[PDB]
Amino acid sequence: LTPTETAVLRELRLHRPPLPLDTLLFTDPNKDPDDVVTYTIAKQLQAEGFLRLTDVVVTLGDADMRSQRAQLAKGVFDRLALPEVRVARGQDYPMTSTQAREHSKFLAEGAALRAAPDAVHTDGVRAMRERLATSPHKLGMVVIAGMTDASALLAEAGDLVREKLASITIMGGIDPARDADGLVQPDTRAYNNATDIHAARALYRRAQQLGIPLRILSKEAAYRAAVPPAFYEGIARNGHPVGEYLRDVQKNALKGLWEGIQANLIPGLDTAWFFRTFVAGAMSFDAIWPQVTKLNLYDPLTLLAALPGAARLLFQPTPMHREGASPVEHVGHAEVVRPEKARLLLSALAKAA
Amino acid sequence: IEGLLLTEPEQFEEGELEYMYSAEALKKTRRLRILVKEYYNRGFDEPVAYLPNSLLWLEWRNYSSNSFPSNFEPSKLVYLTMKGSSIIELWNGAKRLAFLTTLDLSYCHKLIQTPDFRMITNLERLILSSCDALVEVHPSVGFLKNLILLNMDHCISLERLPAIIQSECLEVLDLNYCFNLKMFPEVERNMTHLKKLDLTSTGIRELPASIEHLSSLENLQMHSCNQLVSLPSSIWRFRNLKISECEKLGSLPEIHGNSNCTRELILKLVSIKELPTSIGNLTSLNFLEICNCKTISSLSSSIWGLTSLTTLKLLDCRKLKNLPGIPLDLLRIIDMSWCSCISSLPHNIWMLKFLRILCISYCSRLEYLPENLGHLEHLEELLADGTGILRLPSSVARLNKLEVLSFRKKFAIGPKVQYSSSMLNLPDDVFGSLGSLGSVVKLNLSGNGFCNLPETMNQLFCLEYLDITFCQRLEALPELPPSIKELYVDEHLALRIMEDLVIKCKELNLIAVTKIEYQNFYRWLDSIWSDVSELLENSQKQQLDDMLQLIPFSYLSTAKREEVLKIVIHGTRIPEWFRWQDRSATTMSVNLPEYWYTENFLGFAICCSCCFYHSARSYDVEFEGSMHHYNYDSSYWKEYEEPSYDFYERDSIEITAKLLKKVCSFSMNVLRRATAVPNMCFAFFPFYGIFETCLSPGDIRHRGKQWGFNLVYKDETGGSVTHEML
Ligand SMILES: [Ca+2]
Repeated sequence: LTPTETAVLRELRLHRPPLPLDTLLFTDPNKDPDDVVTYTIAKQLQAEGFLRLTDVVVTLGDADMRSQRAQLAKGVFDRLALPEVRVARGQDYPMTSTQAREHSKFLAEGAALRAAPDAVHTDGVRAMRERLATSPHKLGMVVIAGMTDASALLAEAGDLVREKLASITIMGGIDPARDADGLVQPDTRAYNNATDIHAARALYRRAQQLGIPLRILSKEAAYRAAVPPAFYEGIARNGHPVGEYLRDVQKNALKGLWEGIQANLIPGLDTAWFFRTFVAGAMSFDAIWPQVTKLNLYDPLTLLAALPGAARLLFQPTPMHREGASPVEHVGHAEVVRPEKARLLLSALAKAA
Repeated sequence: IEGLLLTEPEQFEEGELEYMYSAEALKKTRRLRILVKEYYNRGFDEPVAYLPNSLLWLEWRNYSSNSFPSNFEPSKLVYLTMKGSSIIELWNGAKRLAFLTTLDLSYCHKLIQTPDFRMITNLERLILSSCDALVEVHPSVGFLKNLILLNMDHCISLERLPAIIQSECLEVLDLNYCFNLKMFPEVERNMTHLKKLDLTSTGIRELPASIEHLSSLENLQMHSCNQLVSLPSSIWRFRNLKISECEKLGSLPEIHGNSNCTRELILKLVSIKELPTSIGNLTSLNFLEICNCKTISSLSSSIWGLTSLTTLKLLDCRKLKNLPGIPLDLLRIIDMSWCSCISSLPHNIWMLKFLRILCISYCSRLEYLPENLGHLEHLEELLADGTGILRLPSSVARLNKLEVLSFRKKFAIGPKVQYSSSMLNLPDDVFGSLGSLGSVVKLNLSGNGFCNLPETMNQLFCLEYLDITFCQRLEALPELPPSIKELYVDEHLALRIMEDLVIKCKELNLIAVTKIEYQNFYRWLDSIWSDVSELLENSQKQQLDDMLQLIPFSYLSTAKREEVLKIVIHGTRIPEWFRWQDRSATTMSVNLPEYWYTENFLGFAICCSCCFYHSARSYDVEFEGSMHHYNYDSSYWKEYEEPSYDFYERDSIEITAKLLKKVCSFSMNVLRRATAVPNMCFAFFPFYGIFETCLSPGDIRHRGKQWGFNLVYKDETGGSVTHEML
């Protein structure tokens, strides 16, 4: 609605690509208000011809947990005017007791969003294999979740998967130490890398050995491109059920944090820290909420970096590959040169849809 | 035809490729041995329904519907490979294959059951990979007398193997990432011929008692086995054992005295309460490492009878209490790190000698260290990183073989560092324990509140590495040894020391200057990029300029040293004494003028802007990023332990200057609270071309953004270079 967001949106219009790009997506929805933002901006981009979502994959749960996650994702897509994307369940991966306890997370607000319990598909990456084999052009792969199914897809038919893929975009981390053979290994601290370390190592090694370009996004890109809270109110002002859902979940998470930080329950954090990275005694939250300006969006920046059309507009990838190796580059906090236009794109292509 | 190799399909474009393998075409064959389909199907396939009964060598990819033709009885085969899917029920059963040897099925994603093996023998390679729905292996497979390579990889649904393995010469047995198994099969005979036994990420319950045979492997590595709870005593017949990441073990097998050979013991991420208290019977150990066990409260009894152990490593023993005490002569390595609960060390160690490696790292609750240390004249490395030891033990001057001495204290970062009650007003004047020493190479002191220094430092020799890090309340350094290559000093007195000692000291390579204010300004992680308080740089920007102005320049004489002059200081901007500044492009390229030798040209002075990171920065950013959402629960925080991290790190960068090849490396200290700070780094290399300086092919974290460059000259260091570029 603001003139500058319309101007940057028409600039992006003028910077359109000639052919839409079909992307394969792996997500773990209903854990944070981020993946729903990614879905919304992907839909809005598809309506503009930039991209075209084909299939999605759910992860981070047990059989029933992942079934429910896929059901909710299908419901969100159906109510987002996207009745084409196929929802597919993942495959089982090893879990520890602590890991199982923390991966059984399921917020109650998403219970109503689940669609009819028959449209879900519980096969896996079997459908994606056929489309990848018979696709007349090249596809890109975006990973913002666990790497299990992604590792499974690239472990078979190396020639096929290297001849019909463009690049891989992942939100994760890079271990500072080089591999024994000079390759680049994922670190153990990143959440996506820590979901399944073996699958992450296999993905990185296979991608670097198969010649597929690799796109890696750190966690500080959102720090450089934080969003004001008026974005949530703007999207939810019109009574959209999805926007209401994200507003509710963000409010719930923020007030849970604000109550937890009181009475020093969480070690290493105090009231001073909250006012540092979220603002610039202990009152009610209803007065704390207006004075926040630095909320974070992590995975949408990965989707933005995946598309080469908008990659050059605001990012600046830094090469890190050895002279003899597959092209791999990392985008961090220093590579984002125009955070203002980044926030403008998030607000624009999330508000319109 | 006798041979058919189907090439790529993008060469005919009429359908001849489907015709060749069509049923009506193979009638004319009447003789065929090899049939390979090395091309993956593009979008289309034609089911095959003949399969002539004469093949010997067959490779198929993306096979048609489930079953083979019911009339396929080749009665002779050698090699079968399938990379396809939906091939369930290969045969109806009881198929007589006489000569068949090699069977490979890869990524068959729905194979529900293998065929029967009642007749077929001589099967040398059996490979099954990525079989997602497979819950049975037809235990008749274990009755083959000649099996060489059994591969079972990424078997998601695998449940049971054959109960008995009768093979006498098995070389490769791989069970990878199954994580759903129930029991390892029990073997009967001895496999003298065996090369690889892979058992990775398997949900086994416990090994059987027949593992002694597999003692022909002499190694046993277990990783991420998250289901087993007990192990047999037969595992003690292995030379190397490495057990890691077992969330629930609870116990270790009792030692039965059957095995007397074992030297490698590595234990990580395991719940072991105590050792079996009978470790002495092994009497062959050389290396024992216990790393980060949450419940290791009691270690063992009479562990000191292992017949002269060599390497003892105890890391992150958060609950391991006071050691039993020595009642050994080949002990080199003793490492204890981050042992919080330990309160004291046994005294009788001062009987023990020939040690040479003693490390006490980050043990906060240890104060009264052993004091006598009589006849301990063999130590070489002594590390003391934790608090508690306020005063060094007396009679420490008796030993004269120490070479590495580390002494670090932990403080609180703020506007001004405050010592612990000013070291309890310790008598700093009488500190002479380190002065009485001799032949010390590395000497590190940090966080110690001493005002005076020993006056006998001239007697001490070969002190190559000297660190005094955050040591305030100090007025001056009395006298320095003439052989200090690396010096780390605080900014409070830094300008005087370099211009006072570089001219005198012949070998002074690297000087690092540390300031607490620049350290504590970046206490928060966001401060590196979000914004910067301008005046702070003006606090130290002229500091670098005056320091550069006060430098003795006599490096143009004969080469006394093979090294160059290296200075590391805080800051993030050019000190403006450089006449050639480059904002960006993370690279340098200067087209210097020519005919420099009108006056003698001392050398090129180069400056770089970088920033060093603590080794644990990823944890903090990930933690606070997760905090941005905070989907945690109250019960989660009741038992959350912060992962122990070293409070001091040494971070280094490498640069190369090309025009002769010269490459040199930088280094400085980084604190735990302040993960990353920006630093100015100056290098001077004494001596048609284009000056170039790239950082390195690697250096993932380190880029550098600002550069400077001048030409210095003779005539009392005029520096009046005829260079006009920017
Ligand atoms: Ca996510």
